Amino acid sequence: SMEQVAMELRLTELTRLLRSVLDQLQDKDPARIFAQPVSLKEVPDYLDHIKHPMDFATMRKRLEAQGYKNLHEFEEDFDLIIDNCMKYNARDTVFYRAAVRLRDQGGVVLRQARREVDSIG
Repeated sequence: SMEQVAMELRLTELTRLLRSVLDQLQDKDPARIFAQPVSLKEVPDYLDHIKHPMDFATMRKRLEAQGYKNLHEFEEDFDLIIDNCMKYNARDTVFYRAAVRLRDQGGVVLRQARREVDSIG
């Protein structure tokens, strides 16, 4: 139908906007601490601690399959990256501190993204 196409064009444009959001959040991680999945070869007990692992490469795969229906779903995944790290790693670690800085800096990007998503519809 024409409606399914219109719906598909909206999803494509959301994907375009979320790709730009993702790039901007990932620049706030210059150490690439959150770029890839935590390695289960190197951290073999990880899944005993963290039930829903997440990372930027995994988000990008979902994004490029148009797997985020709305900004809320995308934010859920970003928040998993931060929150998983802050549980697994102690406060005095470069990993925890990296997550705090990513959360704080990402807040600004996500604030305007929400306005843009509502505004453009």
